[PDB]
Amino acid sequence: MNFGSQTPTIVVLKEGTDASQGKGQIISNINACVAVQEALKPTLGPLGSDILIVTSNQKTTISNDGATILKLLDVVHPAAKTLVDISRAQDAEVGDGTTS
Amino acid sequence: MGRPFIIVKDQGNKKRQHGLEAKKSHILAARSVASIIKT
Amino acid sequence: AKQHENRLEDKDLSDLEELEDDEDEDFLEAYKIKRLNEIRKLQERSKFGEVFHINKPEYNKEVTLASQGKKDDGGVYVFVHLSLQSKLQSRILSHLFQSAACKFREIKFVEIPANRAIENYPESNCPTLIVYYRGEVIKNMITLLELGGNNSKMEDFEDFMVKVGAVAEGDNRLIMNRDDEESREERKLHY
Amino acid sequence: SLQLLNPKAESLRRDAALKVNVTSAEGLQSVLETNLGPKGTLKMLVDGAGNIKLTKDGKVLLTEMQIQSPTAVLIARAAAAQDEITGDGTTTVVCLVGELLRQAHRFIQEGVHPRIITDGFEIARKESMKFLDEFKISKTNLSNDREFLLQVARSSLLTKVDADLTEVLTPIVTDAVLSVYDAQADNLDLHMVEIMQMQHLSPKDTTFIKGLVLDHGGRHPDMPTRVKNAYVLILNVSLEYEKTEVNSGFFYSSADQRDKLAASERKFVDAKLKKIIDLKNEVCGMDPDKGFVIINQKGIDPMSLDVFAKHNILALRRAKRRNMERLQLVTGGEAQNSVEDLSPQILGFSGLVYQETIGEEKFTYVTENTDPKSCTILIKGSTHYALAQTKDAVRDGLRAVANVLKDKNIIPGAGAFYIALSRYLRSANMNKLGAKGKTKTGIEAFAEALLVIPKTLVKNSGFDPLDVLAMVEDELDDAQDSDETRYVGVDLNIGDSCDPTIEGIWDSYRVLRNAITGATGIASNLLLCDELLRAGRS
Amino acid sequence: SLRLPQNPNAGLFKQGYNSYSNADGQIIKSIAAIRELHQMCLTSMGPCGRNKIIVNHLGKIIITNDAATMLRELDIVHPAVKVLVMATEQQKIDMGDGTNLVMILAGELLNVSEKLISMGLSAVEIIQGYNMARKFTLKELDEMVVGEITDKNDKNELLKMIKPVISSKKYGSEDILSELVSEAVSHVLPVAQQAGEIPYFNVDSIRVVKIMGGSLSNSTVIKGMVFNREPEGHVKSLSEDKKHKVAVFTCPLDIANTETKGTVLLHNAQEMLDFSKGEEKQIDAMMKEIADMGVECIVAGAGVGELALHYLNRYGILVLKVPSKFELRRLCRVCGATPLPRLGAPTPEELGLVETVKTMEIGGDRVTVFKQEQGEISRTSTIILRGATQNNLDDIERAIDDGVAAVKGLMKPSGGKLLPGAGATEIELISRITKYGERTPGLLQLAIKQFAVAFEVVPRTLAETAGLDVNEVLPNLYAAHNVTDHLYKGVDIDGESDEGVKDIREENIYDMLATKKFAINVATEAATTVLSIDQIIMAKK
Amino acid sequence: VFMNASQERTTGRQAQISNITAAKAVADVIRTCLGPKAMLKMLLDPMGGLVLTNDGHAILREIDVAHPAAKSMLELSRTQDEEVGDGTTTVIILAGEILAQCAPYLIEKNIHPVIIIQALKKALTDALEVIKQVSKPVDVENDAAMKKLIQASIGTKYVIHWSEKMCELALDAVKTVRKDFEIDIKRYVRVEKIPGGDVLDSRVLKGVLLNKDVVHPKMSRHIENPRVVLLDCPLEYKKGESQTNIEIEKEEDWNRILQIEEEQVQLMCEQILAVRPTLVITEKGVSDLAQHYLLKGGCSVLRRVKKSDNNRIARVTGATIVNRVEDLKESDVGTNCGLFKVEMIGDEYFSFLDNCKESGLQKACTIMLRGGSKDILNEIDRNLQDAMAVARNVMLSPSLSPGGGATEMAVSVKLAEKAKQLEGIQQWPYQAVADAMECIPRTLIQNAGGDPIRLLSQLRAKHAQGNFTTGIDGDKGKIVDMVSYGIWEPEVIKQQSVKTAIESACLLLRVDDIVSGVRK
Ligand SMILES: Nc1ncnc2c1ncn2[C@@H]1O[C@H](COP(=O)(O)OP(=O)(O)O)[C@@H](O)[C@H]1O
Ligand SMILES: Nc1ncnc2c1ncn2[C@@H]1O[C@H](COP(=O)(O)OP(=O)(O)O)[C@@H](O)[C@H]1O
Ligand SMILES: Nc1ncnc2c1ncn2[C@@H]1O[C@H](COP(=O)(O)OP(=O)(O)O)[C@@H](O)[C@H]1O
Ligand SMILES: Nc1ncnc2c1ncn2[C@@H]1O[C@H](COP(=O)(O)OP(=O)(O)O)[C@@H](O)[C@H]1O
Ligand SMILES: [Mg+2]
Ligand SMILES: [Mg+2]
Ligand SMILES: [Mg+2]
Ligand SMILES: [Mg+2]
Repeated sequence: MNFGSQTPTIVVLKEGTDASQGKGQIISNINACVAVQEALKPTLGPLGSDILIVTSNQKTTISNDGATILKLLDVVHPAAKTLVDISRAQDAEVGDGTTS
Repeated sequence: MGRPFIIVKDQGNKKRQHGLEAKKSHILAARSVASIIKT
Repeated sequence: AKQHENRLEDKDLSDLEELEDDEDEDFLEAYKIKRLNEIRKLQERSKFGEVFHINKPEYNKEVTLASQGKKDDGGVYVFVHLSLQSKLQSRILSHLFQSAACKFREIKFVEIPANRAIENYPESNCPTLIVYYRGEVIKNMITLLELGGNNSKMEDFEDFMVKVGAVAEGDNRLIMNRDDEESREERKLHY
Repeated sequence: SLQLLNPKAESLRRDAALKVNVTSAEGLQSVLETNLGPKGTLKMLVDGAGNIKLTKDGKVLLTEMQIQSPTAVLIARAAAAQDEITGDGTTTVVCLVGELLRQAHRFIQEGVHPRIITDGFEIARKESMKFLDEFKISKTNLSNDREFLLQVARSSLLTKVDADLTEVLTPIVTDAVLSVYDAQADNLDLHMVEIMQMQHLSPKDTTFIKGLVLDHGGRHPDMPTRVKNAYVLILNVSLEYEKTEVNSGFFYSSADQRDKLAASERKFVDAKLKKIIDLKNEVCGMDPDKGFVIINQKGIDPMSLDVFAKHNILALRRAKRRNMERLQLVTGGEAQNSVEDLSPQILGFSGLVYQETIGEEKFTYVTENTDPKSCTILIKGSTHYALAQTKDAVRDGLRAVANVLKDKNIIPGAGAFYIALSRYLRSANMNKLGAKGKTKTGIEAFAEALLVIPKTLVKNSGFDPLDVLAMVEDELDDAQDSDETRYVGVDLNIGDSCDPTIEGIWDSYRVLRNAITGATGIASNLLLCDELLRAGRS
Repeated sequence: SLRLPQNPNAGLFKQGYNSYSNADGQIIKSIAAIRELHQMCLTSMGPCGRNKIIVNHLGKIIITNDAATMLRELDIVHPAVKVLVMATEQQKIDMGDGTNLVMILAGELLNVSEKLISMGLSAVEIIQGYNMARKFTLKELDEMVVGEITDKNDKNELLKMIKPVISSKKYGSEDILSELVSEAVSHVLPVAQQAGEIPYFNVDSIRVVKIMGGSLSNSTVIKGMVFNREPEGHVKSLSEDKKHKVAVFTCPLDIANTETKGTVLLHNAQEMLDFSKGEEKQIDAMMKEIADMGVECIVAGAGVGELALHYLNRYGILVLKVPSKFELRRLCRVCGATPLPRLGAPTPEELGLVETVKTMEIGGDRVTVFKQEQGEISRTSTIILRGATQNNLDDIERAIDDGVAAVKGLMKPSGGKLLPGAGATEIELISRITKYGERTPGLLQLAIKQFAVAFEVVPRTLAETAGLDVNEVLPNLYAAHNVTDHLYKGVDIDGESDEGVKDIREENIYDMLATKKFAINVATEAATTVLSIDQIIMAKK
Repeated sequence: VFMNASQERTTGRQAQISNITAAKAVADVIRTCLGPKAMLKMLLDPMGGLVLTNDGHAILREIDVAHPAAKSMLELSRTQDEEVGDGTTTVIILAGEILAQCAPYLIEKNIHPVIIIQALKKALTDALEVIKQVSKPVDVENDAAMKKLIQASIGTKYVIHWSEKMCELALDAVKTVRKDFEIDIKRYVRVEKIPGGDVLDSRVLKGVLLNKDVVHPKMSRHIENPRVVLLDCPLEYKKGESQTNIEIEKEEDWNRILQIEEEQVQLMCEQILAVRPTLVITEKGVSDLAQHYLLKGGCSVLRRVKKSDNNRIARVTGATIVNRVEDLKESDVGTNCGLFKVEMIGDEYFSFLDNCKESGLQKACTIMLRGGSKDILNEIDRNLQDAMAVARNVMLSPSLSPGGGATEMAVSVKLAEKAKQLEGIQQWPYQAVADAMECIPRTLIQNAGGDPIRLLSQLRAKHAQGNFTTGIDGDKGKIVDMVSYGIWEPEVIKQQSVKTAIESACLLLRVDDIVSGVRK
């Protein structure tokens, strides 16, 4: 009746699709934003420090505001892209307070 | 949390520096460029 | 495949008699004659059995030349000991030679003082263990930190003899293979 | 259910497990189908070593060719286990389980349960056991009919070898079996009858020797070759050197004391040789006419062989365990181990002892006994496979004829047993039986499966198997009304029925009994199994 | 006894084909495997539901707590799940509401039917059971209606319609987004004393223009549309003309060239001198006629040439490209003009009216605003969304698409009557079906009871997302229905929800009749297919 | 990186979902291996053998599952086999259902895995009460009822056709091992096999059965009254615990050393002949020189006998384990031996030792099996362990519970009735215990081919009104009371099934996460 020797079970999601349940993922998403937050922590204020970024194409780009710093760093994580979207939205609407 | 932890692409080639020791290499790197053209 | 070989390979002449009732006579007695001949060869090769305390002139006489043996390449391993009464490891290694001599009668165990061994030898390098075979030095061993040092045991010394090719791995005289009778008694009960 | 548990596994269930047991059964049946019968094909088996061994026995085919299927290994143990104790009926077990599975599988496809089908085989098997009591015939052994034993011997030998080997090897078995029967009526096959290999002129030159033949002879030239009257002596003591339990050095001090202690090696041996010389002094009369021979189970030192050679005593060393258990039966003497207590009563008797050698090997012949209680069958052969073919033929022939003397009954063969059970199971009233429900086809399945065996004999001859049973069926229809009890057969020479009573075709009793019992158990267990799987640590 | 015989039907279908039939255990393998994705739509259910981030293979990230948008991007290898996938898409394209109930009710019927198959009830009888239970469910929902609406014009009446739909997706924003959608529908519908005979409505009437930046409260309604485009030529007057006639041309403003390719042929130099002025006078004859009637705005779909743009700059005529063809006709609906691929001349009947056109930046980018006051509009509106992230504005668009899709679900049929929501009518159906199972003796009674148990997830899923105990508020809610007042009992979601009773009319939570009927039918048909199959045949990759 | 973990942590609800699915998968393998119409199972081990059986324990021994939750379910069969010896498949099939029914709640109604445990102990306490009430006592000395009690388990096996012989075979064997409280043990039950022969002539015979023959040919093959004497040391010359190392100086020493080797074996043989035994059974090997002078007195010498059989010979013949031969007396010599005889079988020789049959030490015996092949012997041998296991429970406990699922169905009805009066939070897991107890009759109806919908509905209607002994006939598939059906099982197997199944669920329900690949 069967076509062959054995029949391996189907994975519901595609092979290699990452997924997780519980409170661990939302903590990882929050910790991902805090990891991006720590880069812009000492930049805030008049006595703050600039950030030097060098992308894969080897073009130097120094900046103080968080609008173009986040544009240079191509963000993979969706939760960390939330800070990048509001920074460009704040840069597009007002133009101040992108780090705060 | 899993073993992969990625936020930006190509984390292996990108490496940060910080603290007083990070700024120390910058001024000392200028001495190598300055010392060549000092003579 | 190994189940057929374990009947003959993993049983000595004393253990081969256990299969007299189960296995065939011609199959068993054919191998017992083979193992009996091997036992007779070891008896003829047992020309030793106690520590050979030699003098420096005899050092050639009993060591290098002896290691040639019959020269049928009948080589003989000659373990030399550069003894020194002051050092702690030397008296430990001397005790191992006396114990190993009573068991391995085919291997020649040689001892000599280190002061009479090499011209002005460093005392810190003592004790020294040399292994000759067919006139060639197989192993120039240094002090026994490799073999545990002060905590050296008889089991560690017998393991070293297997590495240099002096004793076979599956020899029934080695303590690693010579399981106690109480060990085999428990295995048969729980089988 | 098994894939999420085990990451790697194989599972067949509810249709493939049934197809596997039937397909593997039909596959293994086709191998041994052609070998069954007298006109069957031979089968050689050559491994990677290159040796050759030729025989028609299904046990040799199964226990030499490695098999991977899980069904066939149970048929291999079943065919082997039935033959290992009985010595006959190997392929019959494979054909029954090979046919009963396919004959029941057609009804499993119809939708009948396997449980009630196997219930029909068991209650049908009990009917065959009741039928064996009425079908067998009593035979009294007091008559000592040698012609009856000759016909039984030709039943198995004609199947394995041709008529040229059967006619010359048949009376070799009959003369060996004629001495088995005695007043005690205790059968003894392994100790009494033996087989020995010997590369010689041809297989046709096999002869019968009433005494025990040995595969060794006299080492020294001066020792006598032929002896007219040789009184044997059994001694299990080892007359070479002994190493003596931890005993060590003969610490010698002077040079004269060295050889003085080396001479003590002879004193232990000479202490035992002197007892033989003291025994020879009692039987010293007629020394040129008579003789003396010593047979040892362990080795003899070559230094002591010269002692026997000077007194013209024949020496034989390193005998088997079985030969020491046979010298008392042949020569009539008694066995001895120690050299302390000797007597002339334990010495045997022999009328002729001679040796013949070929190449490097040498054989010792003993025969012309007064009242030999045992004997041997020295088989001659050309090649190694010729000995192996004669090994299986003599091994299966002695066991088949020996079972006739165990019981007081014998079963006629040539399909009479299977054809008789066919009419019995198909004509018996079912109300007498306790089976009801869907047991209608189970009686017909097992009854019809027995018919395939006697036509497999016809399939090797090339005739039409269905047409040569037409007159067989018509004969039994009139035989019941004619008031004449006769049993039909299947003669493959002309393609017509025959009578095994006058032709001499017979079969043992426990062969067909154990065959159906072993086959019904294996075939029933394979039908009830509905799932196959492999799992374990490796 | 080492290697198997390898299933001697291996001569049949290739190794890539996998059979997973029954008896072997297909039903047990399937109903279970899909429990993982059943919890996905269950957790994303209700006003307190959790949105799910789905990153496709291209990298376009989306975050939506629906079911149709999620399962479209999920590459699912399991075939039995895919029956539930496109069955949910049917709800999206047709009604645009209820994707979630479908993924939940269809999966729960398979989950709750574990008891029927495990006990040993026939699969054919289960299909007949749910079909007869489906018919009783459709007939019984008509009697529990108390929201028979006949006006369907005013804005306050839509508060019982749009706000329950918007309250599900992003519950925090109710009054603001409902004002945008309700004010959009009022601009879409025409001003008339009695508009009947099934007036036409389509989802393409209300469009969504996403602008980056700005709080959600600062949004506003625009009667026209807003394009991210750069005007050319001049600045507008913005109050001087008071009204502007807008011509929309399909073909570009240029000299009429043929489809077959040609070139310039000149036999002598006399034509060379006049060729420079001939092209200028050719367009001038066609361009001067357009300016006589006062067409203050021209829209050409294809690329406009520089020669045509130069003549229009001096007269002060607005130009616009609008390359896409779908959005070109929506601008015609605003002004009330027809497309004209012919140049011809402007006629008064075919030309529309537009009040004013003004240009500014809303989120930093310059855009063109077609807002008009006191003008006549017909089936056109837009909602300018202001938000902090593009990822959040994508969900607001689909929430508005589901909101206006419900308006299509109301006005297209003769009646889109309301029902009590918030876990009110679902528990009523459990009592109706429980009484219906005892009326018909037979072996199918077990299927009727288990069909009612599948409706239990609707109340408790709101309680599970609310952080409440299911074993307290759910059995307490049954005591409230003992006995109008008993029909308006529902599930409360608040810190004071220990009592478990909240009146529906205080906040006016309601659901549609046609949406639940189509959801129950597609859910039953989805469960009918999964329970009817026995063999599933795969293939390589 | 961090420690060897965090590959893919299955946490939350999905971890327990895999365990319920994994625990259910173990029962699905042997779902058809229950009832009288149960199917057999051939498992392929990787060494090269084969195991043909339907017992759930023997099936789960050979299988190997790479999952930690399913392995705890695997070990429950060893709990049942090494406690009673019957009902191993009943243990595995019931637990699966208990874990499965409790699952709905764990997955959906969110009852925490501890409240289910508290509900099950009260169900366990009530389960023993109703199982104690439903069971009726039975007389232990009634051989007519004992034969029907023993063949209850044989009916679910292949040898139901030979049940008339197996009950007589098992009853005689159990009474032999039974000691006059009434403690018995199967270590002396010899499982020696003989390939081939018919099952009808197979019979138990009082005594032992060796695989070896006599050494010397002149030994008596037929003795009327054997007198057995057990020896532990070998008859060879003992080298001793220390090296001898004899320094030989004179020529008259080496022949003396070889002569005392002959005199020491004479000294140990002559003192054995003080009592004049007929059969001398030595544990270790024997020498060729010593057997002759034991034959001069009339003894019989055998090869080396493993002491597992000598301990059986000590209880049969009444002899004692003796090593020191100098302390050999006449009191410790075995006696009252029935008969000695050696049969000829082509496999190996076989020496028979029969007993005179006429308190003291418990007597041993050897059960002869004459099957069709090797697998038939191993199949029948496990049936005797399953059949003889039933005979121990009736002696240790005179209670007798009804079979055919009537006992477990009685647990289902009382737990279902009492669940209504148990109002509270424990009501939902307490009511789910009855849902699994009604499955062990459901499996019988599925294997019989009937419809379990109307049969179980007819069962519950007649169980409250008709009687407490109602059950399903596995062969016919109709409702037949166990009193008229005449098949009964012990109550001890029902206790271990309910206890082991519920106690297994309490362990597995507490599992939160699964982390694989930590260390060895
Ligand atoms: N003269 C000032 N005195 C006190 N605080 C200041 C002054 N100038 C800037 N700040 C503070 O510094 C913070 C960071 O400003 P800055 O980083 O320069 O702007 P942005 O973050 O927009 O780039 C602001 O929140 C502001 O309150
Ligand atoms: N010459 C013959 N004529 C008729 N029948 C024969 C003859 N030789 C053998 N047979 C039949 O062949 C069958 C198989 O014989 P045998 O080879 O002894 O057993 P198996 O084939 O099982 O090894 C027997 O039943 C016997 O009746
Ligand atoms: N404030 C509230 N109080 C009570 N119930 C609410 C409230 N807001 C939303 N709900 C309920 O949440 C449910 C969400 O349903 P939803 O899945 O969005 O509907 P559909 O499946 O038709 O899209 C609605 O049925 C509604 O009754
Ligand atoms: N003839 C029968 N009819 C109905 N049920 C039976 C019958 N025999 C055994 N059973 C049921 O099968 C279960 C297991 O019995 P058995 O097969 O002897 O044990 P095991 O499961 O260890 O093989 C028992 O609980 C009993 O209720
Ligand atoms: Mg700033
Ligand atoms: Mg034959
Ligand atoms: Mg909605
Ligand atoms: Mg049982």
